[PDB]
Amino acid sequence: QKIRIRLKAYEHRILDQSADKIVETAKRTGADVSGPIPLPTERSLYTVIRATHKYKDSREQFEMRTHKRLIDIVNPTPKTVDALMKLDLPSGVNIEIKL
Amino acid sequence: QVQYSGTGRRKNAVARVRLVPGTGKITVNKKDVEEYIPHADLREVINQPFGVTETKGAYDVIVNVNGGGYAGQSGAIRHGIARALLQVDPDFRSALKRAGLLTRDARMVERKKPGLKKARKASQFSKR
Amino acid sequence: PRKGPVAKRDVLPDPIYNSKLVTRLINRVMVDGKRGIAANIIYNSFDIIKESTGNDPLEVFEQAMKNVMPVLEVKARRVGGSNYQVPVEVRPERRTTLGLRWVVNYARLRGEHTMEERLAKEIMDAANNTGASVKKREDTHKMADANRAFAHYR
Amino acid sequence: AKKSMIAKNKRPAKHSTQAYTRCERCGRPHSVYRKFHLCRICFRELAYKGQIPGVKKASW
Amino acid sequence: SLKKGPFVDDHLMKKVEAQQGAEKKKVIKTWSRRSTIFPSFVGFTIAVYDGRKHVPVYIQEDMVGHKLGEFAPTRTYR
Amino acid sequence: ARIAGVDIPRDKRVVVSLTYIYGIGNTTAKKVLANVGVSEDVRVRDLTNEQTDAIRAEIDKLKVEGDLRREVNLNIKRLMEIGSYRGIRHRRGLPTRGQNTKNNARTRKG
RNA sequence: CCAUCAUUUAGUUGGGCACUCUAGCGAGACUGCCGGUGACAAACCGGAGGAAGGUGGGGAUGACGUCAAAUCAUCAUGCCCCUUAUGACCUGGGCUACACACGUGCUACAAUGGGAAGUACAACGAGUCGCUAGACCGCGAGGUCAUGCAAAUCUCUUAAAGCUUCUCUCAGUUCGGAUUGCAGGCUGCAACUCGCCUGCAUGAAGCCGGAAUCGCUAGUAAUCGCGGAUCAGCACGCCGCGGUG
Ligand SMILES: [Zn+2]
Repeated sequence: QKIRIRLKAYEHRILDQSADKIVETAKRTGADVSGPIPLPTERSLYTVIRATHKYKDSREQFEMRTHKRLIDIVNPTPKTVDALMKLDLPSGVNIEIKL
Repeated sequence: QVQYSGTGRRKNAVARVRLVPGTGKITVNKKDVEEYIPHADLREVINQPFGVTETKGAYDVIVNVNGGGYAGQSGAIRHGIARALLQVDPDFRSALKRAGLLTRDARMVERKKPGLKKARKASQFSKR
Repeated sequence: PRKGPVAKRDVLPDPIYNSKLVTRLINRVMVDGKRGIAANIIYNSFDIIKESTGNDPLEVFEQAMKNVMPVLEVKARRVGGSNYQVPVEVRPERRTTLGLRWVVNYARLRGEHTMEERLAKEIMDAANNTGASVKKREDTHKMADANRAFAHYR
Repeated sequence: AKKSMIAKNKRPAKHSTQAYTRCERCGRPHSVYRKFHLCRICFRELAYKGQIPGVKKASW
Repeated sequence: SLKKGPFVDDHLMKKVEAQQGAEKKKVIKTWSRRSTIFPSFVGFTIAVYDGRKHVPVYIQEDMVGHKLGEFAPTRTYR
Repeated sequence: ARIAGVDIPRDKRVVVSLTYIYGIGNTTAKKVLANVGVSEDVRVRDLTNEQTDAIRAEIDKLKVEGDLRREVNLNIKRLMEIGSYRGIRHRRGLPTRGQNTKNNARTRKG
């Protein structure tokens, strides 16, 4: 509703931590923030041969999960915009605010 | 009205079943169970809980099913119908319990391993 | 195996006739896991049995089974470098196993234009002490009760 | 010859269908992943040491 | 299947246009085995490099849609 | 005699018996029988002398005869007498399309 | 997502988070109770309850050592060798050659089948100069105008075996689809040597395979399709997924 967040990360611990940060500092100055809704956690898969020259019949498999989290804000106020676009922690987590 | 709801799972398929007093009939996904699963006789697998306990009518059955194949999502329907019958009267948890009809079948598709043709079939060998 | 004997693989009695024997017969006709085709075949065959000079498909089927199953089978063994064969008894499950196996194998080799025209005809010929299945049983009984010679002290 | 060929790989190609990928640490031309720009067995080497962010060993 | 106009090379077509006037020379020596035989190549004698040498091929009329490489093989069996 | 060239078989439907003339496959028989209006009806050739002449006059507009074998023959003949790489292979019993001859000539060379 | 309500082509729009689902945090399985065997011991056999019972099912995890096993061509590196050439740049040709022998696969030898019409049911994954909705043109592979989407929102994607009708009749055949002729499409500066696909025509061997030999103990074997890494294009190979069983 005319303001909403999106957060991607590789660790759900950091993800939930920052989601609680934003939810708390949002409902401190406003009201009615839709919960941190979870999204379905994309996954990839990489198979590789673990030997430099021969032996195709023995491999090692890797992956990279990407956790997702959604937060929608209802009825912002000329102070929520301020108190939201300023908090920034932590480092390796993607934030994308679309109106 | 009064109604009874249960949830049934089998082999990548999940069903949502509703028991309602009536005259004995079942419709699934807005079609008739004679047409939705018209295979041969899987219906006689579905109507087994009514056959063993709460013998045998009369409830119209309304189900919402999605996932798996035609033979998985009928064992799932059976699972759900049994759970719903259990909900009606708890005294049924013995006759049903004796004849299976209450457990989830945890027989899923085994995963493929590398270096093998399938989950367990290996390549052809030659001693020389 | 090596550890010791194993279980018996419980079967699920088919709902039409409520008979575990029809279940195993469906399982033996089936090839490649296409089970609905095998079921249609068995049911058309029983319809053909009852419609034409029949009483009930279970009755004539049981009698055909009784006339085909063996009661004395031999086993070719090795001792120390010379091999022979000796008769032995036959436990019950192996009996019905062999019966079903022979009936299906020798109906599959008939030479008509439908598996039903073969199966119904063959188990009718069997319930009247005829057909290569009964002759296979009698070959077995004749091999036994003769090769008891080098079996009398085995 | 593997020092002139890395040089020849980085100059602009003479035709559209003449460019090809190589590894960036080494110059291996076979089996390179084009999300990382790493070959078959530098991936397995930098996955250990936890340098590539994301990637880890999979089991299920 | 170049239904968007068949394919010659500029050097080859330049040379053939240049000789189009009078009676022709056997010295049209090009590598160019990808070019097709346009209906103006008739009567000349093209030299087609086969990876080792320059084989001459005389262009009759029945050869009018094929390529210049179809008349100079490369393998040398028996 | 029978309805084209020689000897369209008996006892079969026309949509299949018409296949037996060199140059008539399966869709061509359909199109020929449809430009007239003849069906199969049922598993026999019990036509009329108007149906035979009907399905006879239209085959004349195609190349279904020993007029086709001539075309194919003289095509391979033109091939092998210019250069020609395809014809050179036609003259050795070897695959003429690029086939990596390790087994793929048992058809082409027996 | 749609159970209690109105509404339309419809979960769509008003409404709701009940159910399914998604994903964080917890519970639950321990021979833990009950009977017998056994040196009363460890352990084994049977029962109750429960979704699950005896390491519930599967993965990752590979000791001291053996074969001077494999790799100076992923990368490094001691010693030796070349240096107006064993270094370097370009076009065209092999790497795809064919009297044959060996290994690993795919398609079949048909009626538990081939052909025509109708009706159904999944899961894992991929996408910005990419995935293409829809409408039209072409018998077809495809083409044109155009639309949504950086994605639980749009697309790839109506899965194939299956089921129901109508045929065909035991034949080298309405089985099989090798090989060859002609005409096209797509990517690419360019498909002769040497690509994939389409249509019409042709229609080979093959009627279940000796000695010998291989895989597999349950959602497994057998059978059926779908996705993506690599990649303009190019898969019967490889890695995964689910259906019938
Ligand atoms: Zn590398």
